[PDB]
Amino acid sequence: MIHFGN
Amino acid sequence: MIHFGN
Amino acid sequence: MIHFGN
Amino acid sequence: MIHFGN
Amino acid sequence: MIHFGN
Amino acid sequence: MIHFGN
Amino acid sequence: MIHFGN
Amino acid sequence: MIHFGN
Amino acid sequence: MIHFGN
Amino acid sequence: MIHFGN
Repeated sequence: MIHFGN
Repeated sequence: MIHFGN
Repeated sequence: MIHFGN
Repeated sequence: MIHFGN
Repeated sequence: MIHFGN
Repeated sequence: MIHFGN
Repeated sequence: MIHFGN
Repeated sequence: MIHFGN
Repeated sequence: MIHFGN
Repeated sequence: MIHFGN
């Protein structure tokens, strides 16, 4: 998983 | 998963 | 999954 | 996991 | 895990 | 750009 | 850019 | 840039 | 940049 | 930069 934000 | 935002 | 937005 | 944000 | 933020 | 392949 | 492959 | 591969 | 591979 | 590999 690459997660940017909320 | 690549997730940008909410 | 590539997800940009909400 | 790479996580930037909240 | 790489975590930047909260 | 989203690029999968070569 | 999101790039998977070569 | 998110790059997976070569 | 997030880079996995070569 | 986050770099995993060579």
